[PDB]
Amino acid sequence: LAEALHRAL
Repeated sequence: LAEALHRAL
């Protein structure tokens, strides 16, 4: 999830 959020942002 941390990574998914990095990408999203």
